[PDB]
Amino acid sequence: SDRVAQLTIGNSTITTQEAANIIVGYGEWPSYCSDSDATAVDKPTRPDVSVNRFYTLDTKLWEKSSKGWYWKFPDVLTETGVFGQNAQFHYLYRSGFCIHVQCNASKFHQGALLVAVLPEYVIGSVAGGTGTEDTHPPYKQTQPGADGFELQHPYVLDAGIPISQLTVCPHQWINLRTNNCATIIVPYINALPFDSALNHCNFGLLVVPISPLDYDQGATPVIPITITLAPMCSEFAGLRQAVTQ
Amino acid sequence: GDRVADVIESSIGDSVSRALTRALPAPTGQDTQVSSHRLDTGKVPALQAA
Repeated sequence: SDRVAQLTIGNSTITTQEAANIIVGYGEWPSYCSDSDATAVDKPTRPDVSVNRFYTLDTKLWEKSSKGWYWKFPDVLTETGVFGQNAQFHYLYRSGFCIHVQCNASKFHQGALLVAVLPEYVIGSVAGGTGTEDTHPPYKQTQPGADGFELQHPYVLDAGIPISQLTVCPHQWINLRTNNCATIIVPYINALPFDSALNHCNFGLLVVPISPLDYDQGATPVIPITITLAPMCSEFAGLRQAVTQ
Repeated sequence: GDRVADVIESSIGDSVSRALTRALPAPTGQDTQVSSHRLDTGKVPALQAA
């Protein structure tokens, strides 16, 4: 079939019964770095099963007036489990990801979500309203952490770029009439074979409700949204002591 | 003497017991095989029907 799926990796498993296939980012699977492309000389580590597993980060509430949220990678995991420990202890980093978004409702609820992956998603500021002020986004806005951050101008995605063209990026829709989950597989996206896991963020994940949630009075009003994700083919290098940030 | 078709082709008298299951030797516990990750749709062994 196609509507039913089960994803198993490491010591975790995700089952679903309202799937909509699986999107592979740019038609490419995650992979390790080859010997002709690597530039550092020390032997990298590949912890395998202890880091390649599904992590559930947090839950958000979908309301009739919600605007949207974004998460930054791998900032969400820089402080979770063995993956977070390895990312703190090492200088270099390289991995892909497997994202699963959970959101379920009844057959009498309606609404649509756009789930997209935008690499190098630099967040711009409002520049003081008039535009004569040279401002930069603060820490809680550029690197919100594992708790996410809410969009202020979802029509421009806080960067002056229209949301109507966000579908050129790897994406899936969560339409409550049809499905209740989304899966996007992202390979490693960078111009360098290895990069820092703490200073640099590779991509950002966007969840914006295009069609407002609506239901009749009496039905369940609490509709949560959940994010689950698993690193794939992780490598680390340049071992030293741990650094907090 | 059987001459009618419903008696000729009848299944009355089958005394043998149809067994759906058979016994297999098991001197030790069952071994565990190597397994790896799987990311695909349509094939789900986790979901059952009690």
